[PDB]
Amino acid sequence: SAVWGISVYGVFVLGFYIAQIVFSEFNRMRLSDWISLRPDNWNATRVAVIIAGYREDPFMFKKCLESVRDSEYGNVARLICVIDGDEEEDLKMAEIYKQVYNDNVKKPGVVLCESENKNGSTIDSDVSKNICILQPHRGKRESLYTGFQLASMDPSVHAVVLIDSDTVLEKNAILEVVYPLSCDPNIKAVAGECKIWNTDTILSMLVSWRYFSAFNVERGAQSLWKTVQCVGGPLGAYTIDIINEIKDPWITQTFLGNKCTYGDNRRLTNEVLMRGKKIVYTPFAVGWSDSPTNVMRYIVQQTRWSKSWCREIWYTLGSAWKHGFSGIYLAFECMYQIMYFFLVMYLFSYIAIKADIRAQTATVLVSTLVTIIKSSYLALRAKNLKAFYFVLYTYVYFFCMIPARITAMFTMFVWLWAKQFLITYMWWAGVLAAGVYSIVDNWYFDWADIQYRFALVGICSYLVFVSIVLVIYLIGKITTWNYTPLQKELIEERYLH
Amino acid sequence: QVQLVESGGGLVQAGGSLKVSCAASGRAFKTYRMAWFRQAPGKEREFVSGISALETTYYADSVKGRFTISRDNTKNTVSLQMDSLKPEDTAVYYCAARRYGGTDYTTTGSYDYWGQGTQVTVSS
Amino acid sequence: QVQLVESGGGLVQAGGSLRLACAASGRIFSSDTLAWFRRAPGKEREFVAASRWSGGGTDYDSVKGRFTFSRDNTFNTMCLEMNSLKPEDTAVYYCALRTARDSYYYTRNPTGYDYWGQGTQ
Ligand SMILES: O=C(O)[C@H]1O[C@H](OP(=O)(O)OP(=O)(O)OC[C@H]2O[C@@H](n3ccc(=O)[nH]c3=O)[C@H](O)[C@@H]2O)[C@H](O)[C@@H](O)[C@@H]1O
Ligand SMILES: CC(C)CCC[C@@H](C)[C@H]1CC[C@H]2[C@@H]3CC=C4C[C@@H](OC(=O)CCC(=O)O)CC[C@]4(C)[C@H]3CC[C@]12C
Ligand SMILES: [Mn+2]
Ligand SMILES: [Mn+2]
Repeated sequence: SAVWGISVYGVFVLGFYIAQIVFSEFNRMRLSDWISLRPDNWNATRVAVIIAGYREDPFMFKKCLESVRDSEYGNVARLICVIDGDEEEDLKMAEIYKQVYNDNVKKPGVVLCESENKNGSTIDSDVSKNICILQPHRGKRESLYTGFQLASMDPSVHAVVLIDSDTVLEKNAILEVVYPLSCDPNIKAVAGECKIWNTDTILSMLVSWRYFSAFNVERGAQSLWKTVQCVGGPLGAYTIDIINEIKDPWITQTFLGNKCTYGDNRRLTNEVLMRGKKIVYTPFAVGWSDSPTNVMRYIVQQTRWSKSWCREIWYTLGSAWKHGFSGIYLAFECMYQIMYFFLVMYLFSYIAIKADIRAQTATVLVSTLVTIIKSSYLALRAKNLKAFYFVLYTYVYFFCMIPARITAMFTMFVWLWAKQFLITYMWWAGVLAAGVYSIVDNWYFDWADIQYRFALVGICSYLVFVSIVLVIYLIGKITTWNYTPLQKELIEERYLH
Repeated sequence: QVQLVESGGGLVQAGGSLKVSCAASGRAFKTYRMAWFRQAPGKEREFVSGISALETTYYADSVKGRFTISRDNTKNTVSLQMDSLKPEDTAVYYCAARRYGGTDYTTTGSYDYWGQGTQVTVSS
Repeated sequence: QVQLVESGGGLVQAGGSLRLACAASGRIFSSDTLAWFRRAPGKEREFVAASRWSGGGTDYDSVKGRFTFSRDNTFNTMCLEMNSLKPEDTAVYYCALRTARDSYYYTRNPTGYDYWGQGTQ
């Protein structure tokens, strides 16, 4: 049964990845075909840029503002900055905004989504001047709603670009993220690429390639059928028409009789999906964000994301009937995402309980081969040799995403720490206990048996491969070869500041 | 550290069947390679059969297809079933167990435990 | 932040071409609007040309065809090439910059340009 299980797991994990690669290539081909027909100096869409932030890094916030102002798009209405502030510690961002754009920081005493008159004209009069609002701290959804209302009060605005306060945009990011809206009339949202620039630590270095894979391959596969499940927070274009009709249900959201304060962009893309509309993904709109370098902060972030995913997967599954064919792909992806977690958990439990050295070695070898193939494709697509670091993302997944998923599932059905990391510590202790039990139960040496020789040689080779990859990473870190070209210049400017 | 107890032997005449067994008392019998030797007339302990901890079976060339070895870790017993016996297949049988060893598994000195032997006779 | 210096002021007897150069010190964003204005003796500042640090090069006024506006972001300078100069086309040429800081709206009003250069010819 071990051979059947391992072969089934390998075919299940691969194959789908190959199909996703093919679909992403087709989506990129279609995007290139659309772009090649674009006229030069095309600015037919009038957009408004909305930025929402809460106590951001003043250096990175200034970099984001300057990257927005240094864009080469010829049709920009104005910049709408919303700060979840109104307090003394939050004027440090208003000062940055005044340094970059102007002294138009309006400070209303009310949150627009909690007032009787939610029209944007209640807190702003002139629609031509770039605006900054210092709103009382409620959340990201409230700041986004205020930005939506300030953008929709201009009758000439057709679309909106949503970026984070730590997102550094390329010069053509806005154009490349708003162009696909004008190709198909049924397209209402576009998702750009998000790239990790602080690839200096090992965790961030692995998360950068996880981001690359998850955006490019997966979102391209989704965009071939125009059913992208989540629009990236750091960069996303929305139609004002869909915004004006999904902003209220998305802001007055209650799940199991309580307010929802996570998955702000996942729920927005969901609301777009459940109305039968289409979302695409463009690899040519690129914005740079960063990743957590600490494991525990990453675990909290992944717990939040897993909570959002658990909340939204049922609505995504239930809204698949109004897409017809190519909505079958959405349901298949949802079922695959559901089944993958249980497949990994069951495989780990079965292999651990039945302490067979052949099964363990075969499983680790198959997993290593699969991630080697995936990293080879990633290196081919990115034209970068550092994409082979992705072979070590299995450790990050096993030790961070499974605890986060289990914690989110348990939450959705001293105590503050026990509600965040108790399950993670239990999982780590269980993995250590399983390893110790296997080592103790398989404590013998027999070089006259070719099966024992095979198992020992395989496990030793896997350990040597992991050590070689780690040594290569350390060498690259010492010489700063792992540094993203944006990271080097960011460090250089921050030194002179 | 396993104590080996023999159980077998009988008045086999010709071409009969006799399943010999060896019971091992210990703690980690699953992590043990068990072999069978015979001290035939002429004091030379030769290899008869063997089974490793991963159920890999080794047989001598003379008795390649005649004998079948099996193990039961639940019962902690190794069994050797004999088919189509020969007059040369008369001897006292010993079961040997080892835990750590190299490529040498046929030599008598490659096993660290030796319980006892049972007499098996063939007539004509 | 930005200092604009003009060069290329010569004498043309209404029968030759001329080139004017504007060099800018300080960071210029791609959303900024750079313009050439004209001020004749006993005359106000009249618009001549404008464009962005990216492209578009519109609003050539009534001198369309004669004058060409070409930028160079690598050298942080731009130029205006003048062809078929006329006796009426003698004045002082000004280099002006407008920031998208307050608003992104495009205007030809000289009051909307917060950075100016020196004279020329
Ligand atoms: O859970 C989510 O939805 C967030 O998950 C991650 O968040 P992380 O990278 O950990 O970064 P944060 O510092 O939370 O950035 C989130 C953005 O929303 C803003 N924010 C955060 C918290 C808050 O209460 N209000 C608020 O406006 C932050 O200033 C920032 O611009 C993603 O990077 C965000 O794009 C996504 O919005
Ligand atoms: C007790 C001590 C001395 C031993 C060390 C702990 C081991 C028992 C752990 C450490 C690494 C673990 C492995 C790390 C990664 C994987 C990948 C995982 O494969 C996947 O499911 C792919 C995940 C993805 O798609 O990213 C299966 C479990 C496995 C083999 C884990 C099995 C248990 C291992 C070998
Ligand atoms: Mn930050
Ligand atoms: Mn962030």
